[PDB]
Amino acid sequence: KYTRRTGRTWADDQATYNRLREEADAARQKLRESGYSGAEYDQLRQAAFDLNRKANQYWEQMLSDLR
Amino acid sequence: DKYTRRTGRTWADDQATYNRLREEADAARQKLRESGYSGAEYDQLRQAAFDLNRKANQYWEQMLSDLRQ
Amino acid sequence: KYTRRTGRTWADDQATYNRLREEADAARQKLRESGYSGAEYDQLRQAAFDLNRKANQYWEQMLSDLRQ
Amino acid sequence: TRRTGRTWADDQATYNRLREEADAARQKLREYSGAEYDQLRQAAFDLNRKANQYWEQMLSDL
Repeated sequence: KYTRRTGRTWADDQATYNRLREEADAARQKLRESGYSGAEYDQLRQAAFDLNRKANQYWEQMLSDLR
Repeated sequence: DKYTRRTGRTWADDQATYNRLREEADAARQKLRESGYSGAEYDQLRQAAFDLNRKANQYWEQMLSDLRQ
Repeated sequence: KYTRRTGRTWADDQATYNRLREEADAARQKLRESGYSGAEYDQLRQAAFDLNRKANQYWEQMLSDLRQ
Repeated sequence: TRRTGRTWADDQATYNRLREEADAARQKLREYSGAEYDQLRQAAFDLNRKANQYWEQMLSDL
């Protein structure tokens, strides 16, 4: 019954989650590298916060679409 | 180095902790998808999955916050 | 005489049996109103069966305990 | 529900009967001679088994 919401199956959505989760973790990983300016570092954190929110929201959307 | 200074924990250890929380949230959602429950019991399993995921998400976000400030 | 044999009054055992009977009946009813499926349906159904057996055996023990 | 044509409500009526008759049978032993008492016990056991089997068949038909 999950398939009804958008036409996609669970497996369709697992590929999106993987994608989104990987990009957020990659963005956080950047802040472990040395060399950036304070301004650059600030922006990278914001980007990591933004991308994690998207990935987490997608996970919670999948959970809620189960009923 | 800076992370361990700020938190008292190593990135490696916190990554392992987060991984355990991630897996437990994921296993709870998988149990819901597998569940023949309905009504209040489905709800409770669903709320449990939500709560565990939030615990895992908040840990990731604290780790991100602890990269400098 | 029932009290001499069992240590319990008939009235007390009737109330004990009534509780076991109601819980058995509530569980079967829960299965009927539930929209459960699969293993969770099988489990609730097994639970209802198990509680009924407990209520049924209590009734049968009270019957056995009526003597002379 | 489709298994005999009767509804749950039809079967509830039967269960009430069987349970009531078995309970009345057991109650007769709360009032006979030796083997006459044993007879009433065997009847009580027989009728309880019928009522229990009927409850379990209603559960299994759900």
